[PDB]
Amino acid sequence: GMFASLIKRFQFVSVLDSNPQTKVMSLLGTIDNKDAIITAEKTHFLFDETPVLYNCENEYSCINGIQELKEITSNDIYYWGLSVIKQDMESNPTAKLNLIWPATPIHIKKYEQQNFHLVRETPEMYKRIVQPYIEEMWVNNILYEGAESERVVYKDFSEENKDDGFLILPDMNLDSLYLVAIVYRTDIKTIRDLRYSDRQWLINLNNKIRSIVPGCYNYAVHPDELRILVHYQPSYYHFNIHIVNIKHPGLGNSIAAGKAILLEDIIEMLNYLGPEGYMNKTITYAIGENHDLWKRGLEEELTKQLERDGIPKIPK
Amino acid sequence: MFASLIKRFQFVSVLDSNPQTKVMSLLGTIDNKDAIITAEKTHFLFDETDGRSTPVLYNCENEYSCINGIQELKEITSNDIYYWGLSVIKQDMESNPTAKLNLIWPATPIHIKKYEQQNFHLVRETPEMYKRIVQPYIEEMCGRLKWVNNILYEGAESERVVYKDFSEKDDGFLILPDMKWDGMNLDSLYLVAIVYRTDIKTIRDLRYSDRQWLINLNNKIRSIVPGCYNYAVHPDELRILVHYQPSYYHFNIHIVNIKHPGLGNSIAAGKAILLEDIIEMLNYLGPEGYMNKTITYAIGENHDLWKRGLEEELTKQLERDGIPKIPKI
Ligand SMILES: C[n+]1cn([C@@H]2O[C@H](COP(=O)(O)OP(=O)(O)O)[C@@H](O)[C@H]2O)c2nc(N)[nH]c(=O)c21
Ligand SMILES: [Cl-]
Repeated sequence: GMFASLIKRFQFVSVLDSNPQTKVMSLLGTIDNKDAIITAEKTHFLFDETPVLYNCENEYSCINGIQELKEITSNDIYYWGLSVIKQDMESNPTAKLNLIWPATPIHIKKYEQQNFHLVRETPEMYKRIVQPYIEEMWVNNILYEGAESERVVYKDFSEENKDDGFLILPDMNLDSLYLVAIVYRTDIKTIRDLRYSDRQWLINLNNKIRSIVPGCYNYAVHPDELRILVHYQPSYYHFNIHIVNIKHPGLGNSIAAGKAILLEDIIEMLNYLGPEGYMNKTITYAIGENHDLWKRGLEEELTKQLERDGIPKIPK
Repeated sequence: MFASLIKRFQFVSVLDSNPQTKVMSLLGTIDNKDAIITAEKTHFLFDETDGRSTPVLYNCENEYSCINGIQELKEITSNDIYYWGLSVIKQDMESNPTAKLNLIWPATPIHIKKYEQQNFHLVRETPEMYKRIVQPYIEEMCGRLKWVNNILYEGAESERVVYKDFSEKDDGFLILPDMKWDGMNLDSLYLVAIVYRTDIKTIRDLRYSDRQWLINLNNKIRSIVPGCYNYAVHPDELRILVHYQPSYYHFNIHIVNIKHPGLGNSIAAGKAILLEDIIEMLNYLGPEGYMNKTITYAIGENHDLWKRGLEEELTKQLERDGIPKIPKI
């Protein structure tokens, strides 16, 4: 058919994304010299037509379709291996497969996933490389011009909170609750600007978030079921706090050590860093290759750090 | 042994199902003793394709790579520039297995509680809470570590060990594939470094005086692991971390391809802490190190520590923070 025929003509150019968490792979290519994107995703296991009430009686349900097993290794009560399972177009297909063609630049930009590098960012690196970049720098539309006011979940209005206040809105199933609190202060561009003197304010924000969010969802999510965190590097240089259901099943990098830092941890660390706060911290995090800071000095500094630590690397 | 045990598995119930990650856990029995099987679909594959050879990264020439193994396609529907369908792909034990399986047997109640679906709670654990609630539990828990000692002293998984640094003691460690890793796809590379010293049960036991030792472990790991895989992964592409609470009370360091977004909490803030961060934080805590820290983390409601005092203490913390009690109605 049409679909099969188009897939057969697909000429591979490059891999856009490979995600071992979700078992998704996206490929850039061409069909009739026009750009094309194929996305493939492994199917989930099947259950008989909570998860604790599912069943495994039917032919293709659960692990019933195993044709072949092979051990990797074992130890005491733990055994693990690999399996081949019977596939079938109607009852147990192997993967979902989508095609975008002709694909536009916007589609390609959407599906390309960048590579990351662990950097160790010292105070001096921040001052020399990062700080000047931040200064050279839609949030304001939301804060001061009413943009997306229909979507806002909570907003401070009183004169007392003109500076220390904030608003909360969703990020663009209750398990997948994901909100962002954007503060009214304009002098905090990243966690680097948090001083010891800001600690009580952060504690107050943490307490407000947990006092308010549950009531917005009729106490269907509890205050202790919110993973409240910030990012470094953040996606935008105006301080903001991510509020995520602790059970959110969707997420990978956005909640990962190396990117996300718990608000409670920010708070606790400010007891020890002295007056200038996170200005004094050496922060190890994952920086993306597409980020402007990579070529502005982080790459060069990482190679020097590896040399100092006596770590083997491939040269430039 | 493995195959034989899987074949005898009698299903009892589904413990958990995650369609995002394509992971499923099943409770059952083998010889009328409890057993847990966890299954995870494999990821897609790519080519395994001075006088040094660079690995050809993300290519699709080979038989089983990318979408070359498609035997059958079926369109669901299509519209405008979009086509949506399904595929059947050729499976093969050696070159394209369908799913990784883990088996725990005989499984203990602790294992079952761990894998059952449960609520999770962000807890704030103060030094006093550690001393009163957690520390006594650790002492009881230290049978459960039989697998660690098997690797260290009885040759278990010796064939897979990638690095071993041991003179006959307390300074050394070894590195091998973590039970999580299917051993085939480098995007999900996941290794565990197990230390030989036994006096460190968790990060709580790390003092300021342990800092240089941790720096040395970090350096060795990054100096060794990449060369084991022909630099298909670089030293700066390893997310190296520890867990609190860990499942097992023996200091273990998790080494994960940075490209792996992570199953459940294995790399998540609230569970995972970067080794570099452990190292850096020791500069600011006292001599007693993480014993002085208030540590906030995610714990499951079935964990033994929940009813042993963390639940009661979390309620009191919420009151002190002026967080409202949930109305009964
Ligand atoms: C019993 N066992 C557990 N692991 C891994 O050891 C690490 C233990 O680290 P942990 O943080 O205590 O466990 P958790 O992530 O479940 O909380 C985990 O990544 C397990 O996947 C294991 N890895 C190997 N190679 N062999 C084993 O017998 C074994
Ligand atoms: Cl068709």
